[PDB]
Amino acid sequence: TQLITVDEKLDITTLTGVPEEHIKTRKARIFVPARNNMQSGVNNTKKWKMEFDTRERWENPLMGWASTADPLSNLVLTFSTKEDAIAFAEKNGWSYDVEERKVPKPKSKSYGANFSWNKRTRVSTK
Amino acid sequence: TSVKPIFSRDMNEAKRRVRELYRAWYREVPNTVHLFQLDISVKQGRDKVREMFKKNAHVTDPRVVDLLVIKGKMELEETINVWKQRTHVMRFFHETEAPRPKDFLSKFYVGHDP
Amino acid sequence: ALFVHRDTPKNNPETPFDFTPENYKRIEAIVKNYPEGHKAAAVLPVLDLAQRQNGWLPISAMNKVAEILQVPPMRVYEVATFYTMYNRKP
Amino acid sequence: SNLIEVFVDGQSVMVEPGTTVLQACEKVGMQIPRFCYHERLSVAGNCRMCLVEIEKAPKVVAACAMPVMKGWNILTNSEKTKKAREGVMEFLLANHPLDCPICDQGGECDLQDQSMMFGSDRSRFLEGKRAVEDKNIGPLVKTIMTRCIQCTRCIRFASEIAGVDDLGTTGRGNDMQVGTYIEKMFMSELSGNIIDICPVGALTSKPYAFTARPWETRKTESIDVMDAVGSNIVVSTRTGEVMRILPRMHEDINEEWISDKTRFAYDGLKRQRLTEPMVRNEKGLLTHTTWEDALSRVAGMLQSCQGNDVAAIAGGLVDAEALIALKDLLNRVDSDTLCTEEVFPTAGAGTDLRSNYLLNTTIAGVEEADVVLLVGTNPRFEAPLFNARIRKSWLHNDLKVALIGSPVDLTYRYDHLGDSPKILQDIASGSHPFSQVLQEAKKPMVVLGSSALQRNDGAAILAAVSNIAQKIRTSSGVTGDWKVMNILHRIASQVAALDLGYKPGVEAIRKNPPKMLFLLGADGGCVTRQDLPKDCFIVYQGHHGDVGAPIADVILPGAAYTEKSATYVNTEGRAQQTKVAVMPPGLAREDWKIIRALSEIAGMTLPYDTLDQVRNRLEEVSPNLVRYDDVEGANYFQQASELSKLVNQQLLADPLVPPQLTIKDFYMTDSISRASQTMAKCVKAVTE
Amino acid sequence: TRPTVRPRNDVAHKQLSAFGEYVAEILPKYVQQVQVSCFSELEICIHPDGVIPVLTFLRDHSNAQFKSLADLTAVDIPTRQNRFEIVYNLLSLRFNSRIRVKTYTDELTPVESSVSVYKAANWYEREIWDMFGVFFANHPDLRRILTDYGFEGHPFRKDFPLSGYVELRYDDEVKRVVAEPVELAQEFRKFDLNSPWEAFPAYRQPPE
Amino acid sequence: PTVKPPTARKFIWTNHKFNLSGTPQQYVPYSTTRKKIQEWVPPSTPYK
Amino acid sequence: LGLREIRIHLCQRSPGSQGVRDFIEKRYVELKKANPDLPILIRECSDVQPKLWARYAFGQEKNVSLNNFSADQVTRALENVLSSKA
Amino acid sequence: GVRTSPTGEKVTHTGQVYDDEDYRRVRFVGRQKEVNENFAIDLIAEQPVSQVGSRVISCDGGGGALGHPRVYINLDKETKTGTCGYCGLQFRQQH
Ligand code: SF4
Ligand code: SF4
Ligand code: FES
Ligand SMILES: [K+]
Ligand SMILES: [Zn+2]
Repeated sequence: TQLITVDEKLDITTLTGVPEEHIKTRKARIFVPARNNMQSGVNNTKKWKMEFDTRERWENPLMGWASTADPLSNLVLTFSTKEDAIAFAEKNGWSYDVEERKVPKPKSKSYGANFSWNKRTRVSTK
Repeated sequence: TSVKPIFSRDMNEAKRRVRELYRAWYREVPNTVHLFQLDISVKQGRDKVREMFKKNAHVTDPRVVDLLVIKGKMELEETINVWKQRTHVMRFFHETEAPRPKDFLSKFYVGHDP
Repeated sequence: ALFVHRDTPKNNPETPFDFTPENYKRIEAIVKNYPEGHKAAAVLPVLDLAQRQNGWLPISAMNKVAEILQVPPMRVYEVATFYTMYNRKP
Repeated sequence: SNLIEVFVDGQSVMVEPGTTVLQACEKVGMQIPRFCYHERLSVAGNCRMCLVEIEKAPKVVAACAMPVMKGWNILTNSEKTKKAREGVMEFLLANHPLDCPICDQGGECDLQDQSMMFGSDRSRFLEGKRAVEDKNIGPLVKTIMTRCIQCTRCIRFASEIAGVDDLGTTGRGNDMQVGTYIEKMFMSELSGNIIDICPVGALTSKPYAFTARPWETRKTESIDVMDAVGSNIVVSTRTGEVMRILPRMHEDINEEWISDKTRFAYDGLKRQRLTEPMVRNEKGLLTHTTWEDALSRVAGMLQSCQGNDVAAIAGGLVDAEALIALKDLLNRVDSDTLCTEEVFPTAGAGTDLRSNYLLNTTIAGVEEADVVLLVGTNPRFEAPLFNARIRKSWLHNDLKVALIGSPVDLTYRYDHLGDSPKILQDIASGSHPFSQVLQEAKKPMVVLGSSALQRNDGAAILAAVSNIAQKIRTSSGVTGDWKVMNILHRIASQVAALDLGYKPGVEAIRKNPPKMLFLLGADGGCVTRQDLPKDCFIVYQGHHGDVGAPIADVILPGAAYTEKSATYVNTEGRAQQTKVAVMPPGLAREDWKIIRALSEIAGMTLPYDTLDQVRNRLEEVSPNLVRYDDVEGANYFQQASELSKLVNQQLLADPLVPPQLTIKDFYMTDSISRASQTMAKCVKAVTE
Repeated sequence: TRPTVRPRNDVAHKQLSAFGEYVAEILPKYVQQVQVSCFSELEICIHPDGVIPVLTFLRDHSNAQFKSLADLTAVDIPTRQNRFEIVYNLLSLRFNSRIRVKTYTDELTPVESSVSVYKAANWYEREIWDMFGVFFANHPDLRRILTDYGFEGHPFRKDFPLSGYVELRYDDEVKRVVAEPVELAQEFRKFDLNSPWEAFPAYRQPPE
Repeated sequence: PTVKPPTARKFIWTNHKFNLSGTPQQYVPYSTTRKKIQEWVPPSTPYK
Repeated sequence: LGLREIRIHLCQRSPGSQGVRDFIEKRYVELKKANPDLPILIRECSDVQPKLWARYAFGQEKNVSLNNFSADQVTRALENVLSSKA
Repeated sequence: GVRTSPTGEKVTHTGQVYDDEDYRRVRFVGRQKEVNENFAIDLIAEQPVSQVGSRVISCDGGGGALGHPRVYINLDKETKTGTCGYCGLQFRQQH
């Protein structure tokens, strides 16, 4: 045989050493990051990301630095699909929420439309 | 759904290993309080043993509780052999940590955390 | 030699410019050479007509050509700074 | 299908006829480099960075402009495509200034990034570079025109989307410059978006100037609350401080643009802030105190109240969580008097059916319409990207727009019908010329402004507009999927407050005045202490001390929209959620946390502890408040219209004047914008 | 492409491709992929049931003689359902060559310990227990090797934070070094560095 | 520096100082930025 | 002490909401004319089951599942709500 | 160009000074607040404006490779001088 059947839901929260405060109070966010509108490139909108809810950052009394108490503050996980991220969030007991991938819709472009006979889509300058 | 086991075929052998591990910790605790010269009692250390076992009592997967028995035996092996110091044994007892606010109201008073 | 306008007292949007009425009849003849709906095509002759009356183009001739042809003023400033004949200094 | 087959590097792809080369390469996941191409602007073709080899053709083609012919093999990575890209990048960088350290675009520069990815590693330009005179186009856009690469996205945005026609090119050749040619100030409601699409640092943000840098910023995705459009934004922070607000692309809302209030009112989010709880002392002054003292002094008054003794005014920026928190808290004292500042008429169906207070078509449905009728609104400033979508439908679909109201500038041409509301009866009776225009149309769209509903005859105006919409829809050739009746809102808290069953307007408070009044961010000045009895216990809960906080007895410092995860519903019914970007300053807290802690002090503890349980309650009152980025269809226009025919409210003789006529009145509407120094510079710039 | 480009070694590429075919056809029971990189390194991606049959073969076959275990590694790739990638690096001193034997596991599936093939692995996969939580069955003394004795979690997992969850300080009250939930006076500043433009079109993945 | 003197600048210290640690003339660190969030100052007049 | 609001949740397209839909197309209007100062909030949603929330004095809420009901059954449940007033 | 708050504390070239009711002045009690007294905004304003006969000038900060990257400053505006974005040296077209 050398194989057993486990029909249970996969849960490894007792094995990952994570304190319970950072399991049952954190909200994982599964999302494709939006394209930076400073730029036209789309190579950052290719993958799924799991981030967490941001916690308190306060002013260090000595230097004014951003002191934190959140260990999961810098934790960004990268996934190829949505279902991989959902399986990884459910595997670790993180309550998550999922945004859908927003693609730009197919535009209808025409350089000749800049110079129409009767339509408003004429350019007045070029 | 057909996975490879670690030690236990199902939950019965797994609970047997859990039960032997609890026996070994219960036997070890007075020696731990003696040779580390802890400032706790044997009743208190055995209550911490029972707390660490009953924390993981909700698990229904044989492989997960196999790995929990493996890691508990590693903790016990590091305690019987004097590999931990007194500090590592007393990290189970969060003595210097202030008590956290448990209700809604005092968590509202002290900060932003849910 | 510059392509930005700075308001001087002799070149400002209140420098007096207006076409003569015979120049308005000439502008009507210019606008009738183009299809209805493309009155903007008469920017280059009428603006040159504004140079043939005044000798050069203050920025009220540009504004008058923009106003009587109902085009934006920037669309006249582009024509006045693109073409080397429009004298933007006297 | 009539799809033609083309090849990108040998990979077959089936494209619609008219598709450009760049879009055909986009369909296989390749991104051709570009500087002047933008998918929401017209095709320019004047940077030549997108030049790509079609094989068996001895000339590269501008992929942004060239349509694919059937059978082309687009060589996106052949040798002469790469030589074209390096040559064009060499000419772009020949006269470009060595400003990359002192430039705000550094790190997020298209020119830097595709110089790294597609151009040479070094220079052959042994000459002197040109230097362009800077321009002054306002307090929002810093202008350093030496960095300009003449891509004309300025001009195509200002002409085609903002509809302004003030930017242009003067000169000729290498001396050609971008600007207004005069000292003219480019102040649109969409003027800051030219900061976004400028690929170089020639146009930068003057408020954001020099403060941060893109790699060190954290990007929280969130929702605008400055209007009821519900623009998706990126709040970019750095070390716990909000640095700037960028747009997120959402095709159905704000395509990738935001308004200038959305972009620049974030510096009002750090002035005038309520950080600590305040109570009145023995001398009548607001003094700082603890949360225990403030919540005890509010709960001791709330326990003495019952019935109509306690009321509530919700403000313009309040999330739905605090709305249902305060509703359940006042329902425990048996008080239904929970009101909004913005009046919606409760005549007929009222807020019962969702259809008679939504933008029922969509923001996207404006692209499907062919006649848009606007009544009593100035949608340019009340909802600037709803107006931007109207202008896009105007420009591309040949949309016919009409307006009933004052002849405002909407950045396009409309058929001004007149400012009298009696025209709403002349179209409904069919004696008006535009009535047949509405009848013969196939996708008509009648939008009523919610600012016109602030008039005393708002029920009569809503009845007339619904009468027109049901005259069209039930008689003419409207299919039934198409929604005609639409209401445009201006307040982010309004639609979530109407879905939760508040009573819109403060008629329920002026009728019987309470001895205790809650103000969730109520800074509209609607109900002052001249309206209340002698000693009303006014509790202000909010994030700014603007209007309602100087008259309060106890102040409860709340979270702003960047400081809490918070459900807001736009004018089309789409529920959305912000995320936490920074935390509230000082002892300030999240709003429903404050209301729930008050309910635990008052001994009427609400049945929720965390945000998910608040949202379970929020689903219990209306389950569309937990279905995010989802417009739910609202039926039953017939039944709301049959209820609207009952009471015959009389139309007044006052003409429809929106409260916002010029750009002067655009920049300050709420407590965040009035506390902004950037908005003050905008107002001072447009008034002079 | 003479001065600045790395010169391609075609002879070693051909020889490693041929030996990869050799291993793939001697051991079809376990070998899943065979690949050779452009810088001429051979990867043999196998099924985890064949850790002992493959690695003994490469240790003992007269045309392999990979008598040296250079390195043993795990790689955590969380988007894979078998998120841990166990990487063996072998050296043949006889044939002057290196091979890479890659396999997979998740948190709950034990890998068979390769201490019976290479004793070198005795600490290495022990490190893989300490850093990743990959269990190795029939290991002689499997325990932690690098983390502190009371350490909870496995640090080189990628869902594990850069700082831990606890930090130590000396406490004068209990006269003891104590562990407390971690607070940093300056948070580690996350830098989003990735350019939005594609760098390597040879590695472009096909779209959905 | 008797042969090759250093390049004179007006901002260079004319008086060199040794290691001042452990003295009242020592460096004490502080944040050099101003205040981020402004607080709402309530009105000093009564409200009735 | 008395009823305060009525909430009717329903789908637009699910068949289980069908009678609830048939309750609103015919019998809502003369309902609303009979109770002009009572908020009867109709909330359509995507895939919800039909439901009738009654809120009474002091925040008490009763809950009646209107799933798969005919319009007469919806009418009888709603008039039980209007006549009970607990 | 240093000045002093009413608490007796020096105000930096940034403008940082603690409030009177701020406790964090206790770190300078028995010690000193270290400020730099050569304010760069006052030192660059002492530099005389360079009169040049060209329309565009180049500036590298002086020293060639020891300065900043060489930029090109336009001088068409006679209302305003043209300032180096790195070094702050300002220029005027003498015509
Ligand atoms: S626009 Fe880009 S390339 Fe030009 S100076 Fe700024 S960062 Fe450098
Ligand atoms: S300023 Fe920017 S957007 Fe405008 S033309 Fe120049 S490079 Fe293009
Ligand atoms: S992108 Fe096609 S030429 Fe500018
Ligand atoms: K820019
Ligand atoms: Zn310089």
